Amino acid sequence: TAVVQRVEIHKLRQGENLILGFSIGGGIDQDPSQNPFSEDKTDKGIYVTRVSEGGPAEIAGLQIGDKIMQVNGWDMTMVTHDQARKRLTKRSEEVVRLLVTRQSLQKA
Amino acid sequence: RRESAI
Ligand SMILES: [Cl-]
Ligand SMILES: [Cl-]
Ligand SMILES: [Zn+2]
Repeated sequence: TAVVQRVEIHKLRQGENLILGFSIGGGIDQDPSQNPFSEDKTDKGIYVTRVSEGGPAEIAGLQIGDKIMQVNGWDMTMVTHDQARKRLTKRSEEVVRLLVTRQSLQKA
Repeated sequence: RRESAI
């Protein structure tokens, strides 16, 4: 089935911006049916839709299709898009410790 | 579907 893993990403300080190098989709305030990475099309959780090449997230292990369970202690399963966006962009945290799950593959 | 680049 699906395996659970944790990814720790050190943000990239570009001038005055902090970059993680990935994109998200999902959230309770969004239509879960438009999600190709979730087995259950009702799942409105947060998912990684993009991972920039040579970015912090890619180097850290983040993979497209990964579902973000929690970020630095905060839960990410029952939040809105903006909420997840804010919890990943808190300027006071140079690092984000992600708890994610991904189709384990290796499941022939 | 909305999408945020971070
Ligand atoms: Cl990937
Ligand atoms: Cl954590
Ligand atoms: Zn760092």
